[PDB]
This record gives sequence, structure tokens and C-alpha cells, in this order.
Amino acid sequence: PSSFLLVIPGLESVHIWISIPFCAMYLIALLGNSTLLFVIKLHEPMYYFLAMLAATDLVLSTSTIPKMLAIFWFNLKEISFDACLTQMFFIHSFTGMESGVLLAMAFDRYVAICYPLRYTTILTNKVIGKIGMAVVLRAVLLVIPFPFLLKRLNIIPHTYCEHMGVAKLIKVNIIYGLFVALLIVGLDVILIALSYVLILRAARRQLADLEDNWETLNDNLKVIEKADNAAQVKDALTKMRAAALDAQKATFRHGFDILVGQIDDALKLANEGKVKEAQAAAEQLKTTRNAYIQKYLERARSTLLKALSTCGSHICVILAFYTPAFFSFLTHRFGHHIPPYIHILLANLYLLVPPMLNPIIY
Repeated sequence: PSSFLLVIPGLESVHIWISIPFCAMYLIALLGNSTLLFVIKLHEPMYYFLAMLAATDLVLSTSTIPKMLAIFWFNLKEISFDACLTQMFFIHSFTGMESGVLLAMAFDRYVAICYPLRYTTILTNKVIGKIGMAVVLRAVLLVIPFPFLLKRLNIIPHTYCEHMGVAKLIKVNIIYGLFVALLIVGLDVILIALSYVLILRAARRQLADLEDNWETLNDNLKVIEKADNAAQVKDALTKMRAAALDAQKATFRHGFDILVGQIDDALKLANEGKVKEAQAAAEQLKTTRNAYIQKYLERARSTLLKALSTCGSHICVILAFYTPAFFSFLTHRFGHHIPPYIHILLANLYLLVPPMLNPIIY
């Protein structure tokens, strides 16, 4: 054929009033993405992925709104076949890229949290570029067969060319449509969950190690205070020196050196077979312990947590982009009693509101 006659079919009476929210959302998304890209023109990998996400999102949003606005206002409902194929390919490819970018952001957050000292040496401009190129190539390759398969084989009740909607004009295309969903979207869920469980599993042992060190130094010291033999004092002081060394390594800096020096001075006296002097030195060390042990451990608990609050903003994007997808999937498989115009409005909203929400969050 030459042209397709697009048509909200139920609400065909009033159409001007429906276009106000869509125009407002498009303007907001365009302005937000433009500002986000302009502000960078912060050289960190996470910001690079955020910029790529914003650019892909803006280009996706600009590829669907104008046709709907023109249909609503000017009532020009004719689309060339080439335009329909182009719009289909662009929409699907950009959704895939957005998912890939989210996955890359999750990986960057994981490598930041679990390895804070090797974050720069692992992520290099070359490796980041290779990852981005791989994501783009995977999305393009997986989205390339759709136009060819459709071209292998005149009213659309919609506002843009959707592959599932166009295919109704059967039992084979749906298999590939389901396979691609579980390769660029289904795998993203699994990888993000695995990258979040590993992050949350990390905070648990780093804090546990410091807690263990504090408990063992305190507990052991009580034993030294209640000490009765030349051997026991030495056996406890050696463990004290080891624990202090490890705790200072794990990192209020000098204070660890002072505690270590006090432990060393106590060890020498016990080496010379004096019990009272060792007990006195141990009691003296408790002063520096209370002076620096109390303050370091107080900040230690608050310290581990701050790194988990940098990952909080990235959870909102997932919640705002995946949950609408799940709602759309549920309404596209069990939504029979609802009239079709509700289906059209819901699909438009689920496709359009992530572009609105993303720039406002970041």
C-alpha cells in the first residue's frame, strides 16, 4: 500500500482537550533533557551513562509525539509506509538502548560500591566506550529483524505505529516478540537484582568486621584486667596487637598508633616477668581507647551507610520505568473488559511518562 490512515477511537467527539497533557509532557521532557545535556557541556562514568540515557530518551520522545499532536489538531491522519517502518524501528531500538543504559548504570554503581579504591583503574574511557558500543550494537541487531520480517508479509486504531498493533493487519511473529522482550528487558531485571543483592551483601561484612574488632578488644581487655598469670597476659597482649593492627589497616589516625604503642609498651614489661606493671599499662591504655575507640566507631556506622544512599536515586528510575511496563503487560494480556480507548490512553501514558520523570529525578 501507499499510505496508512491512523485514528483514541472511542473518544472521537472531543480531541483538542486531550492533546494538552501530551503537549505539556513533550515540552517538559524536551526542556529537561536539553538542560541535562547542556549542564555537562562531572567527568565521571555514572554521569556519562546518565547523559547517554538522557540523549536516547529525548530522541525517543521526539519520534512519537509530533504525529499524535498533528492527528489531534490538524486531523491529518495519513502516514507513508516508509515512515511507519522507520517509526517502528526507532521506537523499539531506543527502548532497548534505554534498558541497556540502565543495566550499565547498575554495573557502574556496583563496581563503585564494592571496589572504592579500584573504581577508576577498572573503568577507563576506552572500556566505557566499548561497553556503550556493545549495548548499542546489541539493541540495533535485535531490533533490525522487525521491519524485514514485517515487510516479508488500512486503519490502525492507535496514534503511532506499534509492531503488535500493526501485525494485526500472527502465530509466528509473537514468538520472536516474546523472545526479544526476555533478552533485553527480562535479563535486565535479573542482572539488576544480582547487582543489588551483591551490593547489599557487602555493607553487612564490612561493618561486621569492625564490630567484631571492637567486641574482641573490649572482651579481651576485660580478661586482661581479670588476669592471673604471666603467660595469659602475653597471650592476650599478642591478640590485642594483632586486632589493633588489623583495625587500623581497615580504617582518628594517630590514635591507633598511640594504642599500638601502649600495647607494645605493655608487652615489653610482661616479657620481663612483671604482672602488676602490665596490668597498670593495660589500665592506662583504656584511657586512649575511650578517647579514640568511641569516636571512630560512632562514625563507622554512619560511614558505611552514606555509600548506600548514592544508589537511592537509581532505584526510583527503575520503579518508574519497569512498573509501567509490568502494568502494560498485564493490561495487554488480561485487559478484555476495558474499552479500547482506555487501552490506548494507558499505552500512551506508559510510553510517555518515563520521559517526563527521568530528567526531573536526575
